[PDB]
Amino acid sequence: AKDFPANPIEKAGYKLDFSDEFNGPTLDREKWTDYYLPHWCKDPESAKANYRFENGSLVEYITEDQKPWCPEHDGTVRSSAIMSFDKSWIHNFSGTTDNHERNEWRGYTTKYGYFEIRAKLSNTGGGGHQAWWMVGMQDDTNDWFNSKQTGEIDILETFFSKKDTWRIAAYGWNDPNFQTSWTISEDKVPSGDPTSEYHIYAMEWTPTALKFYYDNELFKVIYGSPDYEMGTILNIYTDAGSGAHNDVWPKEWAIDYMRVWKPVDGYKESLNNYLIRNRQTGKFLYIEENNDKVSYGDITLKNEKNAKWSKEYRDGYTLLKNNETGEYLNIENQTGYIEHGKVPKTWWSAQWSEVPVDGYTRFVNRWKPNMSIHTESYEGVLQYGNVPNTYWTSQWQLIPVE
Ligand SMILES: [Ca+2]
Repeated sequence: AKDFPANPIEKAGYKLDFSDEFNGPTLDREKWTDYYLPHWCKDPESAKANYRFENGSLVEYITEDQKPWCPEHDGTVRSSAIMSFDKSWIHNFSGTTDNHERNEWRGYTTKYGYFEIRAKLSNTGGGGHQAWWMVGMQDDTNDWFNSKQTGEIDILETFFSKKDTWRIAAYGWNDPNFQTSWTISEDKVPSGDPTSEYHIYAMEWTPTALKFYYDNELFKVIYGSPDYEMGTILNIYTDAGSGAHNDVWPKEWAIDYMRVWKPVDGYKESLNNYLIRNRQTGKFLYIEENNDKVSYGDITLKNEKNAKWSKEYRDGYTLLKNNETGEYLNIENQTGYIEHGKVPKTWWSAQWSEVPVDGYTRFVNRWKPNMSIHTESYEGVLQYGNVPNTYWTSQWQLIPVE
């Protein structure tokens, strides 16, 4: 009774583009191959997955006597994987020149959409992890070293030893235009027990961003996204960077389904304006003439124009711009209050991390990463300070408006 209920197959405003309901008892070979990156391995039979279907789920598993998947490149790492493609040169994590030629096959490769699995994670504990991830298909050159279409998104990479987390990561590899340094988090999930229950994990990948959802609620945002087709890998590991195996076998997890939907009206390629409302007070942010602070209050016809905001992005951080004044919110002079001015976009004091919480948004400064935007003194003006994530005076709603 503690599983999160499966979502419906039909999603309002979307069309289903791909699904595997994983009922078994055989893997659908029109969608998946059961070898892990076999082009890296002189003998690809080592890279074959072990798996079964149980209770409507794919159960990938590693046995105690399973051999390493590709000892000449990855040492004694063990993994059982399926992939939605089979293609030369893909995901050269070792930077080897030793590719083994494959006849290109694409079970499912796509650019953009709403991607979702429902899964119950390994309960073995000890070293190891499971992963749902996507890699660029390198369609530009069909090699590695000259490709710039090599992005990696680890939608789920949760470690067996960290039972209350959801690990999410991304890196562009050879791509100069996506996530050129690793970003990795493993925040605690807001509810539930991922290793004893089914939960829903999803990513919406648009031209603008990657947005990650846990049981249908926003959990993480990465601004910036790959702009080419990507393939999917679902796998489980032990004896890898996530740690040496403990003595509980097999290492296994269960995936109920994978679904991908496409928006009926497509995605925006990039003009949005926002009102910004405080969770605790219900008041809106605006800039008053001849006031060096940022005000909050009820929406009125008098302040409406001054209550509209734009977002801009730099280094993956958010800048907040008042539409009427053209000024950025910043903390350069460290006064305890949010300032507004036409300051350089390169100032870290004007750049903010967006942190989803409980259906709302916190803004955390880049220059001073302990400082969030809040109104905990309720002084009629906007503050920054170190206050807990659970304080509603630090939680904000960005509301799109004309
Ligand atoms: Ca199923």
